[PDB]
Amino acid sequence: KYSIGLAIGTNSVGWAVITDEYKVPSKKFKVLGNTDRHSIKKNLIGALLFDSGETAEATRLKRTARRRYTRRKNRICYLQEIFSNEMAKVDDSFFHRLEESFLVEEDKKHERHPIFGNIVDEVAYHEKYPTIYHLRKKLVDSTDKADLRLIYLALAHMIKFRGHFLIEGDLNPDSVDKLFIQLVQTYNQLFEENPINASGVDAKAILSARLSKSRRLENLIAQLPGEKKNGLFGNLIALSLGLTPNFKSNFDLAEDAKLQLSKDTYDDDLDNLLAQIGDQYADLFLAAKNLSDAILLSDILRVNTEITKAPLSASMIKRYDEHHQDLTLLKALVRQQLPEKYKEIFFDQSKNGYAGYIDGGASQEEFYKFIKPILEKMDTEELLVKLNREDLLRKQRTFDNGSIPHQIHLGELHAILRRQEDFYPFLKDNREKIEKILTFRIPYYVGPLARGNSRFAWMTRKSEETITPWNFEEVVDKGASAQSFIERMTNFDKNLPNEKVLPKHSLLYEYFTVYNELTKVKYVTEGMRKPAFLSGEQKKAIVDLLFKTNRKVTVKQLKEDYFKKIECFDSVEISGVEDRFNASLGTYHDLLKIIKDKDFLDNEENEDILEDIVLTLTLFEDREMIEERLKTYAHLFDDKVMKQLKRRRYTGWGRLSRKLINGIRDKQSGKTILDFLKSDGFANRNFMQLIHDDSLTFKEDIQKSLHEHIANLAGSPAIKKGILQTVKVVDELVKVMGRHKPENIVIEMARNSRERMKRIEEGIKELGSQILKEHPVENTQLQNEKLYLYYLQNGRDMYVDQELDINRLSDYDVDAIVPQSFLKDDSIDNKVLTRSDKNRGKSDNVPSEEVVKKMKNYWRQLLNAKLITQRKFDNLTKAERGGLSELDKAGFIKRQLVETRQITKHVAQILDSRMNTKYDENDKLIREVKVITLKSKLVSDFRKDFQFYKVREINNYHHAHDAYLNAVVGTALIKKYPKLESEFVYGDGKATAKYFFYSNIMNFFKTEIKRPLIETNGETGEIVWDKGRDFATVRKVLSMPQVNIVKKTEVQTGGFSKESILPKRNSDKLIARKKDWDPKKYGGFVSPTVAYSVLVVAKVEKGKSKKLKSVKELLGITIMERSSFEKNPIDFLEAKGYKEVKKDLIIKLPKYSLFELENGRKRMLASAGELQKGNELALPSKYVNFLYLASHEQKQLFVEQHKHYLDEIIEQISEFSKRVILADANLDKVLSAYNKHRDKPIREQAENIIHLFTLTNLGAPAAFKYFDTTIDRKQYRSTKEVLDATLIHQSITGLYETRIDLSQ
RNA sequence: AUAACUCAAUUUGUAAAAAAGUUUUAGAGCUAGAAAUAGCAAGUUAAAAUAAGGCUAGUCCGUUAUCAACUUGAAAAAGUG
DNA sequence: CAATCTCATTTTTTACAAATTGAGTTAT
DNA sequence: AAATGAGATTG
Ligand SMILES: [K+]
Ligand SMILES: [K+]
Ligand SMILES: [K+]
Ligand SMILES: [K+]
Ligand SMILES: [K+]
Ligand SMILES: [K+]
Ligand SMILES: [K+]
Ligand SMILES: [K+]
Ligand SMILES: [K+]
Ligand SMILES: [K+]
Ligand SMILES: [K+]
Ligand SMILES: [K+]
Ligand SMILES: [K+]
Ligand SMILES: [Mg+2]
Ligand SMILES: [Mg+2]
Repeated sequence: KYSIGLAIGTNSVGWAVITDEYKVPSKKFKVLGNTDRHSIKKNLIGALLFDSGETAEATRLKRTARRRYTRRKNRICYLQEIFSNEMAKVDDSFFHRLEESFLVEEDKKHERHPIFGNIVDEVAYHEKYPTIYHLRKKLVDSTDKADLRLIYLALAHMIKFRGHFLIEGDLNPDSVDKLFIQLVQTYNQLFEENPINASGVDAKAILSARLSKSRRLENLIAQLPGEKKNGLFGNLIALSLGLTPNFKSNFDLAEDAKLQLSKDTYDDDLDNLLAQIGDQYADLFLAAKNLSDAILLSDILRVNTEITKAPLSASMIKRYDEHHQDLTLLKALVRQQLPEKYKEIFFDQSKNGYAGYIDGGASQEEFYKFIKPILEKMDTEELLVKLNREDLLRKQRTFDNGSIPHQIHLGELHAILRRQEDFYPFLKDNREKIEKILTFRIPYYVGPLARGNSRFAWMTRKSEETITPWNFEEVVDKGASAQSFIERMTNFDKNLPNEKVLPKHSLLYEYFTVYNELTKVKYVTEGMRKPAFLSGEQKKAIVDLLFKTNRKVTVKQLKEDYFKKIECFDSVEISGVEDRFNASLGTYHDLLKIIKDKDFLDNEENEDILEDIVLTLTLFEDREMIEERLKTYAHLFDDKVMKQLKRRRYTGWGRLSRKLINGIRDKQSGKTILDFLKSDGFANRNFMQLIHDDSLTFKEDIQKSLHEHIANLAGSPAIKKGILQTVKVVDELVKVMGRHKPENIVIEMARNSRERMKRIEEGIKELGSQILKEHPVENTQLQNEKLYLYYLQNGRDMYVDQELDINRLSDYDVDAIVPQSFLKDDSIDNKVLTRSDKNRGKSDNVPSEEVVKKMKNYWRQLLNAKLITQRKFDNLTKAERGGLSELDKAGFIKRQLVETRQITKHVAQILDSRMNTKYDENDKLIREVKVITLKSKLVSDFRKDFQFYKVREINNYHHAHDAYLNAVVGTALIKKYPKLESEFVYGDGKATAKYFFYSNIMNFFKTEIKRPLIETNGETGEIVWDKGRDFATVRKVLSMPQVNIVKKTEVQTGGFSKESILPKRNSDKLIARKKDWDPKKYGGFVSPTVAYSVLVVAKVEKGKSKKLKSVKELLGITIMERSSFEKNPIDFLEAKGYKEVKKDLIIKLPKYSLFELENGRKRMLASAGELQKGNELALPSKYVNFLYLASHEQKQLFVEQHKHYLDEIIEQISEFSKRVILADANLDKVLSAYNKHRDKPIREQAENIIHLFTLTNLGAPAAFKYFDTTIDRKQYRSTKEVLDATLIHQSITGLYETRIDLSQ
């Protein structure tokens, strides 16, 4: 009888029901409720609208930040608990004054001065220590016994803000000249014939200067005569500067040697480069690393370490002193030269002067930006110098302090404890505890320290003690926890679901991969009559000789080093591999480098051991735990080898277990899978073959909720929301249809700036390019496609090997690498900037061989810098493979209309498995319902071909129309070409033919291209399509004025309110930040979020007399009030002032609750206090199509013939608005503007008319520009009128309703 | 369509950390002058909170997902035109 | 009242698993 | 990232 169309989207699911002849039925549905209507007629087309499903990310960031706060608090509490007994003797209330510091004097138990509890001592303190860093320095340097409260405050300050953990081990700050002299000296021992002269260069001043790395490099090698920044020494300095140099051209290497000191891979990149150039060069590179460390410290410390043990605190004190001197000076200067402007600068808090800087909301950047012109227009020079150094007037608590390692704060903490433990015994006894408070960190592989109540926690306990930083190693089981961390995410082997998958870098796994590949190699020589498999002997030979010697095995090496040497073939042809083997024994060679014993690796009796070792290296990344894991193998290798094995670390897991590979045996053979891969006789059988082979027993040994299911698919939670919604829609429609299932179901599914600036900064830096200095950019500017490409191509044409001009981009071209006709790709992977696309070569193909020849090296540079990806590069270069084959072309064309996306396949599988539940007499599935999946293009092209057009901004009907067209087209296709079921339906020379076929597949809808009016299916002679009437039905359907558009009603969740903390002020609006913090005193939160609104019919007290007055009103229940409201709603409402609440008239009203007022006017609930537009403007099709054609030959003369349609459209919009919108000022502005601009071209007026439909669009009001006239939105900020209106509760389809007239 | 492998890009989910920001309070303002109001001196730091909070009391949990109405369920979801 | 204008926490690092897409080798 | 609910001031 019927089929179902579905259009799945992130914010929408369109749906339609169609009959044999592609009509959409209309049915009468019962209405419920207290109203006049008992029924309504509904068309079976419609669409469901919903807010986007959100990722878990924000929730995650919040949760983890929460944990950070409570653990930081616990740190302080540990400290205070160590100080408690001895502080009670010094100061009874000290810690109490601290914890009540936030309270106003009125609420304080103790005196208002936190530290010493009296004004004179407090003032004295601040006068002696204007910043906490003064106290830090003096407490690190001094020998004097110190007041215990100041000791506490300094330790607490270092523990509360402890700096980061990104550097392992400890630092003992270093005092760059000596390390530079060092670099020069080892370099000079390595090159005896050309020395470099230390010369009396100042290495400290030049390398620690505030400039960029490249400029310090250039300055440094300026002082070096005849040395070039690209020479070896220059590259070593650059390396030490954190940069990424390339040492290949120093050493005559054909392979890029590039060392970035940050990347974890360094020691291995050094290991291989060193491996080529000799190991007499290791001294040099370690030297460069030392100089890197000291140069990195020189950013923060900025002070000679001879004066103090507290270089950080000392450099903060330095910031303070120069702030003071420069401020005295600046004030003087403004007095003299610009006294008028003194006020604004040092007083007005709103101006971003020094007053806005200290007392206001102006940042360092905004302050600098404000006074730049005030400095350079005076006579001041050095203050500007400090401003470009960003050193000018610096606070000590700053955005850039995130560089500070915790090791320096630890240095100061340890110094203080050593100083004052002499005077205070408990500091000696507890010194280590305290250091460990600062030092200890929960390992990421442990996770939350939980007892049973955390859904997020995997960690296991070695003992039941409460965990502390001091007992952590003893109480927490770290090996088990670290193991669960990975194993709870890792795949089991699907063939042996109870078996863990092997490490990707496991030796056995790599033998399996190499042999699996090798087994299908075939060879022919002159004599032999056919290509033959390798035998077991030949494979073992190739493995021992090539795979166990060379890290990668090329086809050339297979030919020369095996077939020539061993088998004496001067020529051979290899059929199973291309240019080199994909599989390799990498771990074999890694271990060979480390353990230096090949007999050990080749000996079967060590297999287990080696497996275990690699498992450890894979399963743990913590070097201490790795060591403890390898102790048992301590005896087997020299302590140095254990030192190197320690550092070897791998990541990743395979697809297969060890039992599957080498464990199971075939009953007849007794051979494992790998035994067969090694020797199978004549047949050389694949893993796939072994697994599916009925003569072998491997196969039989192997053969041994909707919402969760959807949540488990891989895909954006956004699209998943629409997937679940789509299933619920189908359920409801099947119910609507009498519990009869559809004949078909046709589903179609819809398809920064900081990341960009990052890509370009890194790629450019790699490339060594100046284009950033020469042409500075800002993140937002990179939203421009042409400019982003410009910076990714390094200012160069991508095809022509010439420079491009930044001012000239408007004259340049963005070209598609593989043409858009074949591949619809809008991304930067398929796009390129060139001055003219004509220089790509032929239009029909990949860029020409000429262009590949000329540009391939440059594209290689870009690839290495990662300014282009691999995919881009391989597509760009494909012409040297023959470019696009005709078969490739046909592939693209059919991929345009046939849906390959895995997520959509999952949708079809869900629907197919819910619809088809029965099996036939052979125990095979009965498909009563065919699930068809189409790509958007089909309905798009159809729409364009037959002039059923689409303008999204008129209303939401187009989602539902799209679903209808999906059902019509999708049913027509399979009706016409039933064989294409295999492509389009879920479940189980010639290239040119395929190309023409899938390119023309849709022509059976057309009369002439010449085809008959009536199309049929040749085999059954059934009528699929009749050009005379069927199209007419399509038009009638699109025209239908009543389409069910349902905005899903949803309880709002998430944040309680906006996060900002406003200053104290008298408003009942401010929300307390803590139970007892009265916002009138303390400030608080504004703008809570309504979870849902409740209808209340009750009485409220009135006036001094408290006369009870009956009310009906709408009360927003905030997310924060929700649980309290639901626990006991009556007590909650009574605490709000409502009395004699009528409990059964309470109506829950989530966001977007729908109401109908007079004249069919509708409203949706935005909140308790605001409304959204609830009506759709159904614009007759003739106007939709006219608008489409006008805003974009015969169609032009239609437009010019129908120009009066503009006035008619304005009259539709205005009629609609006067009945429904009820914004009079804005409507008059619209009419005024439209009547202004009618001298404009008809295209322009069409486009901007299309702008006008946001006035009439459903949902939240929004602003729109007509031409240059902006129309500000009109919000509906009263809900009063709803309380007497008719509320409409709707089904998911909107076909079932219950309507409540609210009078009560 | 599936499986293993190579290379790469993307997405989702989790954990452990850092720097700021804000908010109240504390950093004795000074002279005039009744009064506001002037004149000048000043400023860089800290404590504490950072979803209200919860019981399960953990160095845990608290912003994702899921939700018409009615009858039924504690929930999923079931039953209703 | 409504018309108008304004506001909205930000950023950084480390470690890890899984799909998925898409260019390739081999198989069911 | 906007966009959209609502805070703040003005007509
Ligand atoms: K008091
Ligand atoms: K030089
Ligand atoms: K401020
Ligand atoms: K500021
Ligand atoms: K601050
Ligand atoms: K290959
Ligand atoms: K590892
Ligand atoms: K040993
Ligand atoms: K939600
Ligand atoms: K939301
Ligand atoms: K990630
Ligand atoms: K609903
Ligand atoms: K908002
Ligand atoms: Mg808290
Ligand atoms: Mg602060």
